[PDB]
Amino acid sequence: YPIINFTTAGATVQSYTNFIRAVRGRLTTGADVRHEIPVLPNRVGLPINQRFILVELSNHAELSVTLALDVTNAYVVGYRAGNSAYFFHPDNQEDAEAITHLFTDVQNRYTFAFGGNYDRLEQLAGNLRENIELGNGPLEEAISALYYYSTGGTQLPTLARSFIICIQMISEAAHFQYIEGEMRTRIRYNRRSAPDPSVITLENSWGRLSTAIQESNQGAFASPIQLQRRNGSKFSVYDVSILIPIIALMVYRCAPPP
Amino acid sequence: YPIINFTTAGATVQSYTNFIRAVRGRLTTGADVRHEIPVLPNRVGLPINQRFILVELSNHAELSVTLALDVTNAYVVGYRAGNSAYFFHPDNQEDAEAITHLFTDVQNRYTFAFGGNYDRLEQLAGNLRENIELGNGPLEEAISALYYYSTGGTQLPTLARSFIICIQMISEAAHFQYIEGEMRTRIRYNRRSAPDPSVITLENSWGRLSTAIQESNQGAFASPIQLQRRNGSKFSVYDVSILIPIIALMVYRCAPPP
Ligand SMILES: Nc1ncnc2c1ncn2[C@@H]1O[C@H](COP(=O)(O)O)[C@@H](O)[C@H]1O
Ligand SMILES: Nc1ncnc2c1ncn2[C@@H]1O[C@H](COP(=O)(O)O)[C@@H](O)[C@H]1O
Repeated sequence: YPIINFTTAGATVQSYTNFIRAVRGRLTTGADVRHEIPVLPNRVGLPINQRFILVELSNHAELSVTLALDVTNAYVVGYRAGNSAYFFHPDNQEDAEAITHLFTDVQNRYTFAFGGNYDRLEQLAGNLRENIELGNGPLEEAISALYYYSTGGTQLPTLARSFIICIQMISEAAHFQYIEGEMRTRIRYNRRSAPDPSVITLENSWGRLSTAIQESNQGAFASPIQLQRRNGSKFSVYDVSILIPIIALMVYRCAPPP
Repeated sequence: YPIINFTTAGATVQSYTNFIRAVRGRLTTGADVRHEIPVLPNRVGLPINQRFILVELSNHAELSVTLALDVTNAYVVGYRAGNSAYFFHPDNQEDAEAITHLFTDVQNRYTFAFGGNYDRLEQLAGNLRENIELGNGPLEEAISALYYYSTGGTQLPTLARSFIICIQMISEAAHFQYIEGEMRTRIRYNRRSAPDPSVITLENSWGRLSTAIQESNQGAFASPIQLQRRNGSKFSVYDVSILIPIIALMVYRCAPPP
């Protein structure tokens, strides 16, 4: 499958930016763009051979892990750390069968009982996104936790917390130029801070925003979506135009109108 | 005032296109653009010295006339043909006073009792836009009619009909890239044909389209505007996005939101 490499060791805003441009470039075919926003491939009819891309992450401690991203939604589906592969609970037969094509060469393959969505992951992590730190240092740490899961070195709460950081720093930054900007600021000043309300509200409404845009009357939404600003003030979106510098990829919801 | 020259003698699609790009360039300051469409200057606070531009038209018969265009709406306000100037009925004191600054050097100045809007002009012309021919040949003819008005050569129905052709080939083509395209086709094939429904419906709703766009919720219209296709099928516009390749200039209706 395509593999993209990124190391947290000595990451700068440009090597991180290059990494996220490369992931978006693998996720998209260029075939489907609606109101200037690329739509991800539709899962019905996609061949297994084009279903996943892999992301190989390395850290300052010279440890690596490879995450498998699903190309229809850019979400992390499972991962490899040396001799073992772990996959989240497939929530349908089609996906149960698809993940058998990943990391076939690994000896021990495990499937967790829990899925990879945020709520399960926050329950298991014993903590919410609002309290978990994101930045180059948290991702550095996450690479190690994930890698030492193999050998009893990581307990399930640190595993879940490391999954939340990976998914927001890779999958969500690819879904949104806005969240990628948020991560670049953290790297520029080498800060680590929990996500503010605008980040979490964007992440929660990615699927609904994709549908509202694709079902729109020429860009006009039938019902408005309320998002939040950094300080928590709510605001309504009525049109795709203001989301164009904010969302970078949409999940396929319907075919483009005539 | 700025003056732009155009001759119907040997007009091609590029000399006509150059002429309409020059008129739009004089009408607009570049200061106010909303959803990629330029807004014309607001009449409250505009100095008289920047209120009009002049368009000097010549034809194959080596006759000229100069029309005065109002810069707040690109409409024809009056005209000069040699020793005489004629102005439409000013419909307010502010405009009565403004037109005194035009063609001051002419000996005979007249103000018609009728205004220049389409209905009055169709009544006087004894004919509707749907039946009047537009093209390089009708504009050629209009230049002569307008010029011979001075000397009893043109009767008021031909005067009104010549005003309808000038206003659609200059003011409306500047208001709309669409109507300018319509006129370029006529010149390319040297055809003359009356305007179809999409043209007349655009002309009739220029003012309402300007307000709907400037009062929009981020591009989304509160109420849709029904326009017509060439064959007369009605269709609704819900968003400014589809009007962007169609309208080139908007009349000022309100100040741009924060
Ligand atoms: N495999 C996954 N990895 C990370 N986040 C996910 C995954 N699947 C879903 N999500 C996100 O978690 C939340 C709930 O997911 P879901 O239960 O499929 O709607 C939504 O914000 C999803 O975008
Ligand atoms: N001076 C003018 N010359 C040509 N058309 C005009 C002029 N003033 C208004 N119109 C158009 O004629 C119609 C009626 O004008 P009004 O009576 O001002 O709304 C509308 O389509 C206007 O855009």
